[PDB]
Amino acid sequence: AVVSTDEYVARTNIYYHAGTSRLLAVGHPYFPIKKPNNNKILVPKVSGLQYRVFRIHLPDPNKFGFPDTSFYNPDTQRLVWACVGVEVGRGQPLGVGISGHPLLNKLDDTENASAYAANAGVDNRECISMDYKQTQLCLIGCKPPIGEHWGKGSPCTNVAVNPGDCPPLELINTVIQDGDMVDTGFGAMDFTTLQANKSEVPLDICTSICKYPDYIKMVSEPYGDSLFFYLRREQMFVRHLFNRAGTVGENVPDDLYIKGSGSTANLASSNYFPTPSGSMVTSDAQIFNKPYWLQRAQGHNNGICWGNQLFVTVVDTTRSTNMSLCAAISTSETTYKNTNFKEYLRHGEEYDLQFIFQLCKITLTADVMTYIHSMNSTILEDWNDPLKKYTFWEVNLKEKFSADLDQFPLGRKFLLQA
Amino acid sequence: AVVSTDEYVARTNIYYHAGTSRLLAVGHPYFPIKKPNNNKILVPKVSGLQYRVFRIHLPDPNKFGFPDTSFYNPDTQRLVWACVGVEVGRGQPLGVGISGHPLLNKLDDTENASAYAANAGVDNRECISMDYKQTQLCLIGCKPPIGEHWGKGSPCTNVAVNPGDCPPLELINTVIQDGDMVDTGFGAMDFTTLQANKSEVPLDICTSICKYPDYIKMVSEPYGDSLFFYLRREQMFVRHLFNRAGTVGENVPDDLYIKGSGSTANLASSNYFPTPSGSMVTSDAQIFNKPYWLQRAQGHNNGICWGNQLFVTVVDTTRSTNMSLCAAISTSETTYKNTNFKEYLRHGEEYDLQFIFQLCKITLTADVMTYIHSMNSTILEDWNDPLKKYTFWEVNLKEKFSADLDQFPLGRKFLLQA
Amino acid sequence: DYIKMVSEPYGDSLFFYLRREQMFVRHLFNRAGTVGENVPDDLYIKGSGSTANLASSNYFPTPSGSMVTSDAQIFNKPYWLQRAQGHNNGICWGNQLFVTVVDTTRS
Amino acid sequence: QVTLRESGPALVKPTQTLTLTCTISGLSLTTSGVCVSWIRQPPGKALEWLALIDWDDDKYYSTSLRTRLTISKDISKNQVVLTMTNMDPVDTATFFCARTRCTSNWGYYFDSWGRGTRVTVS
Amino acid sequence: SVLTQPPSVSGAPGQRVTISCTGSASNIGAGYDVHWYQQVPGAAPKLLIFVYSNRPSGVPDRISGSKSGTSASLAISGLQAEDEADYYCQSYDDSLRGWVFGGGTKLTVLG
Repeated sequence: AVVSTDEYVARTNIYYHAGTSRLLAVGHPYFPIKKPNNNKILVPKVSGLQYRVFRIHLPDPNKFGFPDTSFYNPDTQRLVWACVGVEVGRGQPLGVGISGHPLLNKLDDTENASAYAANAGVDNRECISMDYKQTQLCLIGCKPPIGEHWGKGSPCTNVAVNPGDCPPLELINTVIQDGDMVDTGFGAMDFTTLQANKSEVPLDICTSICKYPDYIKMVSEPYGDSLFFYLRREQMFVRHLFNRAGTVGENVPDDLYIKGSGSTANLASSNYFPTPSGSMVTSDAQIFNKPYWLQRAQGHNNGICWGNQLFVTVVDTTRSTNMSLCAAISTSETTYKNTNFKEYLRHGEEYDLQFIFQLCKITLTADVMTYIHSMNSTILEDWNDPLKKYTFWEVNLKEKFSADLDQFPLGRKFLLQA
Repeated sequence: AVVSTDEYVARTNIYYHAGTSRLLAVGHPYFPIKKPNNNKILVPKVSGLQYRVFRIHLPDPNKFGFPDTSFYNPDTQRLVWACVGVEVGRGQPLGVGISGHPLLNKLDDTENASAYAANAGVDNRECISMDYKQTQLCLIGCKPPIGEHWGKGSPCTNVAVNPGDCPPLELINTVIQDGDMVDTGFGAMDFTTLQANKSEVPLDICTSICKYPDYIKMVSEPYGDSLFFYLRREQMFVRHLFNRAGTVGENVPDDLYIKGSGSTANLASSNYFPTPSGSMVTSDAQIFNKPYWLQRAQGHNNGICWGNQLFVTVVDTTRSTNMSLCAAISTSETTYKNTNFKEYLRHGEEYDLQFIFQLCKITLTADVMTYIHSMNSTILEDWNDPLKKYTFWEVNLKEKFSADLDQFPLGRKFLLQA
Repeated sequence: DYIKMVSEPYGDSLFFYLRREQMFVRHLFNRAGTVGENVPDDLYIKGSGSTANLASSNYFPTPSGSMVTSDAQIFNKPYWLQRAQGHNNGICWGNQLFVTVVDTTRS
Repeated sequence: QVTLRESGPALVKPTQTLTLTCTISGLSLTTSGVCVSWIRQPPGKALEWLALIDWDDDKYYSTSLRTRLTISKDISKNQVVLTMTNMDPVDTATFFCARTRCTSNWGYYFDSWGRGTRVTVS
Repeated sequence: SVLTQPPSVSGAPGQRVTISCTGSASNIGAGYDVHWYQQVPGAAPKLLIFVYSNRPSGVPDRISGSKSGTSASLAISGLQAEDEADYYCQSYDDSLRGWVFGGGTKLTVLG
C-alpha cells in the first residue's frame, strides 16, 4: 500500500531559492524553417500553442556544499529537495496569435447559405485562417507529464482493409515532449497519421500531434509522481461554421432524409467542422506571474522531487502574438511594389521560472528502504538516464541555488506567506 | 406518511471507494453507422449531446466479504450502500462540436433582408449547420431518471382529422435512456413522430427525441428516489434568425396586417425559428472534475442506494468536439483531388466515474418492514429485473470496491473533507 | 519588463504596479509579398489550376480594445504602497518619482 | 492474389432450378470484411447485380428477383453457392462472381471478377 | 437502369473522350460512389475506376474521372487501341435497395 511521503520524510527549516535568469526562445510560429533539402533545421518552430515542458535539474543535496551538515546525519539518512513554491514568470505582453492554411479544406460557409451549394469541382480548397483555442495550464511534477491523443488502431475488419476505409480510433497515452502542440479546438489527435488530406487543419499543427494532459490518469496514478499541482483556464467557441469537401465516407441513411430534386437533388457534404476562437484574454484570467504554494499537494508525493528533477509544463496562448518582420530587398525603388518586400513571421517567447525548495531528510530503516525501492529503485541507486527518449527544455539550476530568499522576489513572497 | 430515511437507517464508519478504470466510447457524432440494409449497427452514434446514463451496479453488502461483520447483527438487520460522494471525471479536452443538415428547411435569412423575399420555388431547402445549445447537468439517484418531451396526443377534432392538420401537443413523461438526446435549443420534442418534414432540425437529432430532465416531477416525487442531487449549467442564444418554408398552417389574421401590393402582396411565411449557439465554454464553468458531497440530499432518500443501484446521468456539450478523419483511397496521385479522400467524423468521449460509499444498517422492526415494503417491496424481496425495458451503460463495480480511500484521488479528497 | 524590474536587486525601478490589459482578434487578415519562408513541401499537397498558386501564409491579427467600463478602472483610486514588494519600501531616493500611466480606456 | 472460378450447368431447361458455385482462392471467407457478389449479363446487355454475401452471413438480393434468390457460403470448401429458382428462357446470361470489398460507403464495388460462365436456358 | 449513359461514343487515337453517367438523388445524389468498369466484349469485366476520378492498381495513369452534380464522368485522355471496350458506371440505389449499373457506353476507337 502506498503511503503519504510525509509519513516518513522529515522537513527542515533550510530553504533555498533557484530560478533561471531569463529563458528565451524565438522561432517561426507555424513550421520549423530548415534547409532546402536537409533535416538540418535552421530556425525552430516557436509557437505559443506548444507544451513548453522544462526538465529542471536540481543539485544533489547529499553532494551539496551546505554551510554545516549538523542538521542531518549522513551515516543513516540522505537528503532530497521538496518543491514548496513555483512561479512561472512571463514577460512578453499578452496577445493571441493566428494560424491558417493556404489550402484549408473548406467547401463553403454552411453557417448561413443564401442558396444551395454549387457543385464541388475538383480541389475547392481555400486560403482560410483562424485564431486558436485559448489555453493556460501549468503542471508541476517529478515524473514527466503524460498527455493523450487519438491515434490509429486495428480496424473493425481484417480484410486488408479497403483503401480509404475507416481509420480506427484509438486512445493512446504518451509523454508530453517539449515542443508538442496543445489541443487547439480541433480535438486531441495525431493528424500526421490520422488525416491524409493534409488540409483538414491549419498549417502549424497539420503535421503534429495535438496532445492534451491526461489529468484523470495522472491524478489516479498510485504514486502521483507525474503531477502534484496543476491549473487549467482554457476556453473558446465556434467563431465560424464550415463544411468539409470530399467523397462521403458514411452516407446519410435514407430514413434520415427525404430525397431532393433538381439543384437540391445533390446531398451536400454533411461533414461539418468548427473554427475555434481564442476568446477574451485578460489580466484577470492570468495563471502566471503568481506564486503557487504546493504545501497541500493532493498527491501522496507531497512535492518531493525524487531524483533531483522537476517537470514544469507551461501552455500560454494568451501571449502567442505572432508579429510580422518584413525586410527590404532593395531601397533603389521610389515607389511601393508588392514583390520588393519579403514576409517573415517570428514569435517571441520569454520565460522566467522561479522556485522555493525546502530541504528534507530520509531515514533508511528497512521498511523505508523497501518502500522506496518498490516505488522507484532508481532513487536508491542514486544514493547507495531513462529520459533520453524525450526532448525537454534542459534547464540547469545546480549552480543557481542560493540560501537567501529575501534577495529574490519569489523568496520575499514566500517569506511574506510563510 | 413518508419519513426521512435517516429516521431508521444507521450510519457506520466503514467507507469504501469504487470507480470505473477508464470508460471510453467512440462513434459517429450524427447518426449510427450500420450496414447497407440491416439493423446491424456497425458504429454507434456517440455524441456529446447525449444523456450518458450509467446504471452502476454495486455489490450486495449482505453477501459481501467484509473483514469482520461484528459491526452489525445479521440475525436482525441488513446492510445497504449509501452514496456519500461522487466525482464525474472527464478526460477529453473541452470543445464544442457541430451539427447540420444538408437540406435544413430554411427559406431565407429573415434576420436582415435588403429586399422582400422572392418566390418559394419547390424545395428551397439549404445546407445549413449550427453549434448546439451548451448543457452541463449531472443527476445522481437510485431510480432511473425521468425526462420530458412534447409528443402527439388526441387532436382537438375527431373528424378523422384532416391530412396535415394540427398535430396536438402532449406532455409525455419517460425514462431517460442512455443515448437519448438532450434539448438542443429547439425545444424538447419527439421530432420522429412530430415533424413530418424531416428537415426542421439538424441531422443528428432529426429522428430522435429531445428529452429534458423533469426536475419538478423528480423533486416532488414522494420518496425522491429518482434523484437526490443534481446540477445544471446550460446556456445559449440566437446565433441566427431564420424562416421555415411551406404552406401556412395558421394564416395570419387579417386584422393582424394591412394587405400589400405587387411584390409585397405575397405574405412571406411567418414560421420563424431560431438557430441556437453553445456560447462560451470555459474551465470556470466546469461541473465535472469536482467532488460533490451528498451529505444533505434534499430528498427523503438521503443517498441510500436501494437495490445496490446508482443512476448517474451526465450531459457534457463542453467536450463535444467532433474531429474529422480523412483516409486516402490511393497515394499514387501526385496532385490533390477532392475525390481522392474519404471524409469521416468520429467523436471521442471519455468518462471516469468515482464514488465514496458509507455502509448502513437497517433494523427490521415491524414498522420498519411495513414502511420499506410500502415504499418498494422489491427491496425486501432481495434480502428475505424491471429495468430490462431501458438501455443503460451497464457499469459493474462489484469487484472494484476497496476499503482504502487514501489510495484513490476521490478517497483522499473525501478524507480531507471529512 | 515586469520580470526584470521585479528581480532587480534594489527594486528601485518600481515598488508598486497594476495591469488590466485585454483584447481579442477582431478580424483575421493576410500579408502580401514574396514568401520569405516557403511552406515545406511535406507540409502540403500540391494544387492545380487556380489553387495551384499557394496563397501567402503570413497571417496576422487585427486587435480589439474590448469592453471598457467603470468597473475595470485602475484610476481615480488611491493605491497605498505601505507593503511594497520591493526592498525599497517607497523611499524616493534623490527626491524623484517616476509614474508611468497607460490609459487606452479614454483614448 | 485473389482468384475466382465459376462452375455450374452450362445448359438448363425452364422451370428447373439453377445452382451456380464460385470458388475462391488466395482469400478466406472467414476473414471479417470479405464479400462476394454475382452479376449476370444477358447477351449484349448491361450488367445486373444479383446478390451479395459477406463474412457476417448478411445477404442481399435484387428486389425484382428477391423472391427467386438465395445465397450462402461454405467455409469448408471456401465456396459461394447461388441458387435461382424457376428459370425463364430469357435468363440466358453470363454469370460473374466478383469479390466485393464492402467499403464503408454503400457504393460498394467489385475489386476482382471471375472468368464468367455461360448459362443457357432452353 | 436507374443510371444513364450514352449508348455509344467515339474518338480517334490521341483525343480525349468523356463518358458521362447521370443518376438521380436516390443513387448518386446521396453520395454513393460511382465505379467504372472496362469490359472487352466476350471477357470478364475489369475494374477501371474505384472512386470518383480514382485509379486502381495497374490502370494507366491517363484515365481519370470527375464528380459533378448528380453525375460522374470517365475521362480517357490519349485514346489508344486498348480502349476499344464498353464501360459501365455503378453505384447503390435507395429505391431499389441494391447495386445498379449504367447503360453500357460502347466506346470505339476511330480509324
